[PDB]
Amino acid sequence: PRYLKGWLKDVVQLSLRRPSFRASRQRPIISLNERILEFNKRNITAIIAAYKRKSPSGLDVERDPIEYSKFMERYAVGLAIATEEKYFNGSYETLRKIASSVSIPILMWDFIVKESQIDDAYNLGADTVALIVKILTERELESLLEYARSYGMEPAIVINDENDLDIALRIGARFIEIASRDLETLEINKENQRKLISMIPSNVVKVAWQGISERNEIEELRKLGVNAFGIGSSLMRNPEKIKEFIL
Repeated sequence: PRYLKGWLKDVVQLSLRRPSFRASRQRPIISLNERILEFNKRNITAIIAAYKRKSPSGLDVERDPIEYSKFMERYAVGLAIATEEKYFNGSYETLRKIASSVSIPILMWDFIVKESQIDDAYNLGADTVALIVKILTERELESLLEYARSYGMEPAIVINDENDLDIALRIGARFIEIASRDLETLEINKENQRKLISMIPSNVVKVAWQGISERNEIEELRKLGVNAFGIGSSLMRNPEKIKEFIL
């Protein structure tokens, strides 16, 4: 990985050593970035709803996985299921049980730093993973991108500044998540986020991720070209908010 500080260094080291398994997957690959483009055409706001009980940023919610996920299946373009145990209280079991209950695309949210993690996601029933430009070396990032695609996934490439953007573009990203929160500090910067989103090339599906609590931020962002919105904390706290986000 790259030089990492603080809780990122910790979780990355955790992820390098986490156990992988031998398996066979069930449900076929249901493309998320493709489903985002269908929703765009159907003029349904595309929301990637995350299920995560905890988060470094302070989220703290106890909610049933299956009931949450069945409810969201009715509205969301896809689900982001946290599988990182220490900082998100997720697990491989949580992804597995959810991927079996629902028939929409599922993004495994974790710190993907080795190839056996992508085998895990595939075997667990995930349809894609996120790969983080700040965490991976450029040649790790290119390789894992290609490794995910070899399975039939299109990874979401997570960026934060124009430099993450040059790297993600250079190594052939087509599906990009612009984070509003710095992964290290967890400081939000929507002004820097909006700048990046305006910049993204026409040929790339883009996602505005983190810090959305209102339907009217979704609107102003839509005028920028935003294809989908990664929302978790607000939905974990009040899942009826999804009705707000999509109207």
